[PDB]
Amino acid sequence: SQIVLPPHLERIREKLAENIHELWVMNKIELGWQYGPVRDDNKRQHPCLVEFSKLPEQERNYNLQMSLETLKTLLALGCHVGISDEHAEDKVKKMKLPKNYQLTSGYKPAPMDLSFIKLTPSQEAMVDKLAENAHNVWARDRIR
Amino acid sequence: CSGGHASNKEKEMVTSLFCKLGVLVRHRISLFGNDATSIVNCLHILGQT
Amino acid sequence: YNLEAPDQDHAARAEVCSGTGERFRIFRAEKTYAVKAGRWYFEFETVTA
Ligand SMILES: Nc1ncnc2c1ncn2[C@@H]1O[C@H](COP(=O)(O)OP(=O)(O)OP(=O)(O)O)[C@@H](O)[C@H]1O
Repeated sequence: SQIVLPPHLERIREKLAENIHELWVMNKIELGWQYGPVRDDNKRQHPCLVEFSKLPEQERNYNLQMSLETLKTLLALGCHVGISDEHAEDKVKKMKLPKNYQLTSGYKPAPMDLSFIKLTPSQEAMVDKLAENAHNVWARDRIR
Repeated sequence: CSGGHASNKEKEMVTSLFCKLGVLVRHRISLFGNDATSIVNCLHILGQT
Repeated sequence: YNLEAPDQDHAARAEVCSGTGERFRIFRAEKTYAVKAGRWYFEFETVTA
């Protein structure tokens, strides 16, 4: 609660959330996932496959809240962040992906992170810490 | 393990100081009045450090 | 968004983590077996360090 969010992070967060929501829809697509109304896991139908616009607003709210909580924890661990350049934000340029590996969503998910992308051991440890922090929040929810 | 952590920037500037001292001692030994041996020992221990 | 992380803060346990308030248990032979003369030997096997 004491954490305050910088304006670049507010402006980035909404499309960050919709893009990551898409990222899970593609991860389950490549896991074998075909859309349906009912929420059954065994039958393989669930309504959340759809885009953020047709995404139910209550799951959308939890997704935006968990994005906000993740970034606030990231600031709460003392890791500062800034804008490197506007070009890496503007460009989403990628070689075209097959329709089998793509959904009806137009923009291709993955950027061109082939070898340049890298996380130092401190980044990997912080990823770990975010993992048990999210797990602890979930555990408190189940305790409640 | 408690302390004694020499800073990375501190090590950087220690290496810079060693390098500039090596540049200073170079080509200028005759000016020094036999303390060139003391300067050699200083550069030596800087090398070990 | 190049996130600049703080340097990894190294923490030393330094015997802080410990059970209860009792620190060490001392094991000794009976007082009647005290040696007043002679040359004696016994072994102590260290299961852990
Ligand atoms: N915090 C959450 N916010 C939104 N949806 C969630 C949340 N936690 C779980 N879900 C949803 O509930 C379902 C449970 O799947 P989830 O991804 O959590 O793992 P799982 O492998 O099915 O295992 P588990 O039974 O442990 O949840 C999924 O449909 C998931 O989207």
